[PDB]
Amino acid sequence: SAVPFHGAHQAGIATPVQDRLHFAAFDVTTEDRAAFVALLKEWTAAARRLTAGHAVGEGAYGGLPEAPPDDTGEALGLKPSRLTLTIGFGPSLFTRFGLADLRPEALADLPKFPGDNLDRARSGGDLCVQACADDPQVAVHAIRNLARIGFGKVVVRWSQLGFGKTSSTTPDKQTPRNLLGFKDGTRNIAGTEKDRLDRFVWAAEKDGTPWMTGGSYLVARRIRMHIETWDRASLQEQEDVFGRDKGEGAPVGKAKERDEPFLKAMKPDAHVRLAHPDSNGGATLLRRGYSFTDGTDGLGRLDAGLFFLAYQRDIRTGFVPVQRNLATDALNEYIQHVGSAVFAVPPGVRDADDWWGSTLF
Amino acid sequence: GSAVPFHGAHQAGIATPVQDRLHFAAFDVTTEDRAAFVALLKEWTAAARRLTAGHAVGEGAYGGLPEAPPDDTGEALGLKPSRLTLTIGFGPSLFTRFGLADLRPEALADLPKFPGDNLDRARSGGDLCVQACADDPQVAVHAIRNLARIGFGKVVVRWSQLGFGKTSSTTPDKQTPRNLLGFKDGTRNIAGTEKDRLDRFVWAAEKDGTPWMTGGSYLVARRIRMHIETWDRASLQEQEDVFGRDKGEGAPVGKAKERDEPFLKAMKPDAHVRLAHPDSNGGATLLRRGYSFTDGTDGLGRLDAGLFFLAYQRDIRTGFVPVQRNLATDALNEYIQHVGSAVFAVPPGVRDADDWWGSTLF
Ligand code: HEM
Ligand code: HEM
Repeated sequence: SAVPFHGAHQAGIATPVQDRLHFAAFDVTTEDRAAFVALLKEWTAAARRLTAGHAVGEGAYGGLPEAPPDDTGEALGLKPSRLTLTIGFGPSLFTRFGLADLRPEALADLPKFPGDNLDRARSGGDLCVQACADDPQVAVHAIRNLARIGFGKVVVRWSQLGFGKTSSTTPDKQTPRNLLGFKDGTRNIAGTEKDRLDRFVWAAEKDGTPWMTGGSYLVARRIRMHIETWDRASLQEQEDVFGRDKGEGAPVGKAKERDEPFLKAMKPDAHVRLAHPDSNGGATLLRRGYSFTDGTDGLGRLDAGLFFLAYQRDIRTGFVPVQRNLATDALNEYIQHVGSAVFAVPPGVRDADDWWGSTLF
Repeated sequence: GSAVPFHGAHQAGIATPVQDRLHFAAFDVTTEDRAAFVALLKEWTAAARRLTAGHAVGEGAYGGLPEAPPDDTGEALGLKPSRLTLTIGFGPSLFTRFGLADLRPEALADLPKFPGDNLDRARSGGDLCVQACADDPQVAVHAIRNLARIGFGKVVVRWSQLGFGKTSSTTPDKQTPRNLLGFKDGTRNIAGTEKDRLDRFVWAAEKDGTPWMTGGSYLVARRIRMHIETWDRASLQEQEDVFGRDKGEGAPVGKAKERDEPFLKAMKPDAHVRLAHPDSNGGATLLRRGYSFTDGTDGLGRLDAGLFFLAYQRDIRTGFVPVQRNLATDALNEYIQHVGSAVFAVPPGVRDADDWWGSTLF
């Protein structure tokens, strides 16, 4: 029903993946360090209430008639819904408050990549809040109300709703399918592998930035799918793109989805073969992305795709090498990166006295 | 996760209990060949039968001819029906084609201008629509996508709307949802079991004057933006005066329970419930079935939220038109703006495995 908010790491990275996503990036409007820290403390107090399913402050109602309610109220009567709130700090934050020398070296700016068509307005951001929950209205309410508490100190830069499986009807032991119809998530880091989390995901003290110990680095890519084109490709082109069959998700030449792949039996530019850690010196990622469908553009086409999210111990040794290796991906015919951002995700809130970003400020 | 039956005297997705998710699509017809269009309708009915039962369209999502693209795009494979319903409607601009002029119902009236109307002509109108409602949004998207695929060349998508969450109720025995303004929405609606209220207020009847419409309904859709910034700085008393009900329980002003009957004269003269209530509109009654939406930011540092409002009624001229006309002085107007609009005639149900969408019209 609820995920614990306190811990060594922030929840919502290695904790079980919830049904829905509302991702928002904020820009900071204050120059005042104190004002900003005060906001971080207020945000943490509100996150505590929200993740336990209570209203922020003095509730959505029953207060002074002459005052606006503390909480906007649209979550009353709903359950915590495994809601998690994960905050991240973007590179541009460290140009404020005199933090320029505390920017972690692992929070590297992404290269320009072949094919990039990055929409400036839907990229970047001084900080982000990732709201995950099984009920989309719980997630929205959270973002809605943090934006409200921050008004005059932050604004919403861009926002993205997303969805994965629906846990009210499908088994937790069944891989969800992306909007291209293929199983997505088969060969991923799972939250149970604390050994691979420690090696590939969490910032370690001796990494170079002590305030980030227990943190992680997040890469967000908004990836449009050319759906009508994909849907016109033969079943064989589709399976050739990935190196797995569509019905079962088995690596080509194999029988069950979870059979370990034989890379030489795949086409040289098949996605799985180019993404595999064996093709990238061991580089391994934790994918935690969500599908999106926003509507339709002015040409009739479905404005849909994958809001790709990756956690990694170092952006330099995680996302950049693998993405670089996709230069020739057969899938590139069918997708387009149109938004991008990177964030440093601080360690967890240890107890009821701690706050978001305490190690940095 | 059960299925909702597709056959009936009426189309599902109207009096049916309100599912969590919506994907709504308006289509324009790009063929002039009437026989082309009827075959479309027949092929779509057959896909619909599979889709509502949790089955793949045509010959399935895989295991077909390798050189050929699959019949079903496959992103619903291994998912339950999820109470998917598919409801089709014909917009007034459709009867300009195929020699249907004299068949347009009288009850499908174009809507007049309303004060404050700021209607985007792109996200308005449509030759026909499909309302897809499901508890899983992947299921709802998959249906729309596949329907539009089957219709490549005979129809294209003029505009769509996804509702991430319901703000309506047809089952008063279950909790009333809240809209993005924080109020319960749907308390005094028409319930799917109130058959006599549905017959009186929702289903078109034979003597109404358009026979092929017997058993159908008429749909009004309004895309309504909410000025949430303005709303969120209003006092709690102001928010309660706008509606006539308190925020917490959702009870009419001065009473204690959500479902106690509102006593209209204790509400402000311009309170929403006071003005929308049937007794203020000579009995006019609507079946509300709308959904919340949010379409990113506004590029001004704020979230972009609204309500995709849908009303089914027996006659547009006696349902939505008079009630919306009485809302000219509604206190709510200060916080909302109508920015999209369309009306549709929703035909009778597909009666059996041999029938098809629109058979009574064609
Ligand atoms: C629209 C965008 C994308 C789609 C539809 C897609 C799809 C898939 C599919 C179907 C699989 C096989 C099942 C699985 O293990 O998840 C896969 C695997 C994988 N993908 Fe992607 N992908 C996309 C973008 C990316 C990007 C941008 C990256 C990295 C920058 C990436 C990295 C990986 C990795 C590391 C694997 C696991 C490979 C293995 O170890 O077997 N993917 N992807
Ligand atoms: C953003 C726009 C709107 C919002 C937020 C909203 C909200 C509400 C709320 C909170 C109620 C009271 C609870 C209930 O009984 O359902 C209500 C009732 C009602 N509304 Fe609205 N509403 C909106 C637009 C409209 C429109 C456009 C119409 C008709 C054109 C309408 C017609 C009604 C009716 C008929 C009732 C039932 C009143 C009764 O008989 O007691 N509403 N609405």
